[PDB]
Amino acid sequence: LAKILVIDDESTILQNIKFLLEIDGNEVLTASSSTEGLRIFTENCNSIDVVITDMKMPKLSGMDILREIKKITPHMAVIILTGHGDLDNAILAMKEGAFEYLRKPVTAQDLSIAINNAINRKKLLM
Repeated sequence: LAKILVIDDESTILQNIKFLLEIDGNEVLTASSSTEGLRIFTENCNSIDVVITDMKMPKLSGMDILREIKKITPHMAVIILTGHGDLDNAILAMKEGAFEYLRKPVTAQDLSIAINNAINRKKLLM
């Protein structure tokens, strides 16, 4: 099954998203901090298929997280969940190599579609 890494500093949100993604048929790894996220990613950069992160995180933002992932795995699909005031950065992220950004509130359908498209892209690159 696809393996997804989800990064959010809000435990309950992280839990809700994990639940939804498991129901959607994904294996899910979670990180409650940007450093933990990049750590887990580095240790599994060859088995992770998609990374989902909130645009805003303490210390390192989704932008910083995105940039670091791209340096390690240039073709890794990174999806950013965006809220108020993140629009400008979201657009920049797309120019920075992000796969897609989803404006909150994000629906289960939005996420499942984006993940499916990310997996298809990975397969095209094999």
